[PDB]
Amino acid sequence: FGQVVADVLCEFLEVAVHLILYVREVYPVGIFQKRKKYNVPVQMSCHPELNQYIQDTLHCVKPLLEKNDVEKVVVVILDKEHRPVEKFVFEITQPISSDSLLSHVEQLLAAFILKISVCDAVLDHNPPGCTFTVLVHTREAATRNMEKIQVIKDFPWILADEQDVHMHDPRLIPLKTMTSDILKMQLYVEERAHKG
Amino acid sequence: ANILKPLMSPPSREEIMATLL
Repeated sequence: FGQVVADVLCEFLEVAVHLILYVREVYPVGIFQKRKKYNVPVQMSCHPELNQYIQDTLHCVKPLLEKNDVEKVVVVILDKEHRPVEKFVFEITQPISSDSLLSHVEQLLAAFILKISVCDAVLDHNPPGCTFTVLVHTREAATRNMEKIQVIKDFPWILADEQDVHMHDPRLIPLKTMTSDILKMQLYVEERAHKG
Repeated sequence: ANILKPLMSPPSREEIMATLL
């Protein structure tokens, strides 16, 4: 059960991240290809190392998703100096095996993708030179998690800095909320007052 | 407190340009 919900979320978050990367021009347009998921046009990256990086990131998270130990998955955008400008927070909440209800929930997720696709319509451009990162917030205190989250040796995870997180102001900009009996997730952006 | 991140950073923009036309 709770296992397949993870596969879904993992499948989702993977696309979201690729789209976010395009839409915020974190990488150039020429490495992306248009595909379709969630019966929608997306941009996925054809750079294998980048793809591998993301797959890896999300293989690791999968197992915590199953136990509903994850509270947030945040994509973070960092500038040249190395300070977080934007953040795509995906806040998760989870409450006996379905079928159509599963595809319903899955299709819905397209509402989100479509927000990300046009979000630029509401954010202010980033400065040239940005990179990203993914942070996972646990409901409980990162550490039982710590042994479990190293699913892929060679892809290790550490504990976050105050550096990595920190960012006053910022500005909150909602994007989508959804509620099912089995999954609730809200995606919004926090966005440094001065990107410069 | 509750916050994990991959040790590794993703491919830089430059690294990626080398492979494109």
